[PDB]
Amino acid sequence: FNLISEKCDILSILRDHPENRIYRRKIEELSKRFTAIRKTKGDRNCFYRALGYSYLESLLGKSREIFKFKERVLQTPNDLLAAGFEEHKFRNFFNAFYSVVELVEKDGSVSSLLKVFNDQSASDHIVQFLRLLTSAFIRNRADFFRHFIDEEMDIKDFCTHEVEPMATECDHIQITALSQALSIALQVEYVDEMDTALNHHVFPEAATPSVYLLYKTSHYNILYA
Ligand SMILES: *CC(=O)NNC(=O)c1ccccc1Cl
Repeated sequence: FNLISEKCDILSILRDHPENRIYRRKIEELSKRFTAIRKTKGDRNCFYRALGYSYLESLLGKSREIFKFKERVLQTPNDLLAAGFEEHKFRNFFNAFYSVVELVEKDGSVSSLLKVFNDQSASDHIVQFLRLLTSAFIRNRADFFRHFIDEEMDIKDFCTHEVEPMATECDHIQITALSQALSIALQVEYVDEMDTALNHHVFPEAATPSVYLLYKTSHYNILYA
């Protein structure tokens, strides 16, 4: 369990910033709304790894929601091809993602899913798939991202340098794009060391979340409501 941990009580993360006044207050506040946490490895891939594990976990035993998600996943090669990715170069990563979706369906256990996301090879193939899909979705909707995010940004260079390569850190744009690309509703709780409110953002604005993430020190951990 070196990539995604066993479930721990929320207050078990006080030990990560001992005698830190503000961290202690915000973690105590968070413990009133959430029961448990899983920790992720800080290797630059933890947003993709955390979202992929937590969303698939949320599908276990839900036969309609699994069917709908599989239908969307089967179309994702078309998104990749429209953005200029070649099938022979994305094949291995798409096959790995489809495989773990089938595991959710056929096996249906937390323990089997956690074993795949802690297998360095399977887990990294899943992350690489999610990175290529994020890049495709941004590229195919370049005018949307320029209009609403940043009129001055270079979309092709940002995707080449800050989305596709393993171990590149995320910002707001990659979170919005992957949420939209897979229709995953997520809530991020923000914990910094400033004497401010514990606060959250929902992706997209409307939504009832499937996934809750804690963001704390360029890092994303998984929360349980
Ligand atoms: C989400 C993710 O992997 N964040 N990365 C880290 O936690 C990290 C990687 C390199 C140096 C420092 C840190 Cl915090």
